[PDB]
Amino acid sequence: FKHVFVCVQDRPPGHPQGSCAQRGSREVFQAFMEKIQTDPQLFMTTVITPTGSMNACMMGPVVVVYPDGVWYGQVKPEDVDEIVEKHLKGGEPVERLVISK
Amino acid sequence: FKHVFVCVQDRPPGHPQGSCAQRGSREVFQAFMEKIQTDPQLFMTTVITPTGSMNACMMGPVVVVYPDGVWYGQVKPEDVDEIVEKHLKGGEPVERLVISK
Ligand code: FES
Ligand code: FES
Repeated sequence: FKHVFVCVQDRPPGHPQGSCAQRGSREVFQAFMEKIQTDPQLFMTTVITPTGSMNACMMGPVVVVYPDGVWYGQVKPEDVDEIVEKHLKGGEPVERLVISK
Repeated sequence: FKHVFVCVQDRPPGHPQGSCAQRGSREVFQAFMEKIQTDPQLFMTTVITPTGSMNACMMGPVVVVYPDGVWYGQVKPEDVDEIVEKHLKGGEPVERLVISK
């Protein structure tokens, strides 16, 4: 079982740190949601949850995988397949995107 | 380190499962936020994140603590102090409210 949290926080334009939504995270969330179901094996063992800010805004879009405790930053919609294949199914975090373990 | 996820999803009245917000969960979230920000030993080791639905809606308010993987249901604002003291500090989940580990 893995639980994926995607920050979908939006903020007004003046917020100095911006927001994950401004950096494309709603499309990241959408991508995870489309994979996890179009994909039987993901669907049965993975939950994808949208969140408010997880306070790492300038490194966004922020995606956290539990119980592993892997924090990703700068995630693009195009990166979701790699995260799904390598990490969620293959158990290997995508090192290039990790900001914290 | 503990990461507490509080569902704050709201739903229109017709939705059959209701929602955590309609069951009081915004007050649960606010209570966790006030506690962690005024407790010098939690403020540096705990994150409180508001979420959309985590698909356990009839058991709301739903609160999930990672990396432990403890799922709470039916959490009242008045229960937040017990979770903070016994679990977030003490390391013992509040058995009475657990719906999954
Ligand atoms: S806005 Fe996404 S981590 Fe703050
Ligand atoms: S509305 Fe909170 S778990 Fe679904």
